[PDB]
Amino acid sequence: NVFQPVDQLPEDLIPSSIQVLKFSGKYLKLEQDKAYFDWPGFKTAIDNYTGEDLSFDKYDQSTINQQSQEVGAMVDKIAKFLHDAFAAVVDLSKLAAIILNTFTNLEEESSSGFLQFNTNNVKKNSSWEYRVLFSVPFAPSYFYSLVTTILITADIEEKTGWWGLTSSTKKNFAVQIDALELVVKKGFKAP
Repeated sequence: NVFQPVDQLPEDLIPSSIQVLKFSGKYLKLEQDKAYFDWPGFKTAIDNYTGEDLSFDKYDQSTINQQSQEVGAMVDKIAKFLHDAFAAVVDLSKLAAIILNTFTNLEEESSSGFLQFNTNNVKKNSSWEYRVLFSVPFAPSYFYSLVTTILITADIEEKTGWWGLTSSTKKNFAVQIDALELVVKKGFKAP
């Protein structure tokens, strides 16, 4: 999948959540053998959505300049931003665990369709975009879907330099967080 699905939904809503994943996947842009989420395109599609089973709640973003810090500290900042803004959808502890485990297990998850690695030859650094979609219960025919992307950049030159990171590993890390909250109704189908 283009986004890693993370959800606590009853069976009757799973089909609709799958449609939300399908919907989001149409905005993945592949160029130069690299796949990145197309936020402008997706936001416009939501703005111009003439349906009746999908509603736009809010969209939050944060760009944090490079700071020398431990992986764990960085994950906590990401979790704080999302938890502060979407407390009804995310549990602080669990969210932090999910992000931390992803970035400390990149070697195994590298080939996943929801992660994209890249290097900047000039600056000699590198980055990973992590795409995750959280869905939780809102009638019980509604649920929240939080379309999320986390781009972490670090002063690591090669892809292999990301293997075996631990919560204590310190690097000059920068982060870009994007999260769009949707209210979806059972029966929703990707346009």
